[PDB]
Amino acid sequence: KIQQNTFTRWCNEHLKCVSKRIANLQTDLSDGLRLIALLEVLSQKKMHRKHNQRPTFRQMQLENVSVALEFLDRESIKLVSIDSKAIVDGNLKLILGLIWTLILHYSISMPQTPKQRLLGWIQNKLPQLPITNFSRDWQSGRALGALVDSCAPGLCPDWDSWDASKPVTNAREAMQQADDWLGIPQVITPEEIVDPNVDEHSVMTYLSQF
Repeated sequence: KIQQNTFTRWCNEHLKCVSKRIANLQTDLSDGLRLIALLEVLSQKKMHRKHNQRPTFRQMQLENVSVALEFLDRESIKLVSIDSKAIVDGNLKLILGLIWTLILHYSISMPQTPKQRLLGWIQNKLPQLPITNFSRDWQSGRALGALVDSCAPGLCPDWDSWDASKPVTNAREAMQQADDWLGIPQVITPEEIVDPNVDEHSVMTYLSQF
């Protein structure tokens, strides 16, 4: 559940700049309209072709999603196994992999591989810390404190003496500090990031905002 909530929150952050909001990622992207808004905001370009502004029936929703998927590879963004039907038809899995393809490109591989570049970026801000992964390391919440204090010393000066057993408290403080002072939106919540079962993708979507 966490990966969906996260990708959704992330999406919504970019759709704020156009006054649009996803509630349910399974349905809200199917007429192509919000997908196309999200691409235009991310890419900061406009679409290559005209699209249907009022996709009342299915064929227009397929034309819409196809405008979008032409743009994606007109931008040389490699796409993996996604087709117009996948989205129009509310296929939650290939919809989640679409969003991920976009997060990897625009959020991580745009500002060696992405996972590694981002991992390298973090090891550089935190050289005293043995960061190797995007799930266990962050569970104490203390590496968030260190990362947020690294970005702006004194935001979480005491991260090192933080109680490892109180993860949500640690991560909630580190993440509300980054929010208020670094403008880093909390696309993954504290409770979700320190969850024992969170995926590396959700965590990267968050930390990539640094």
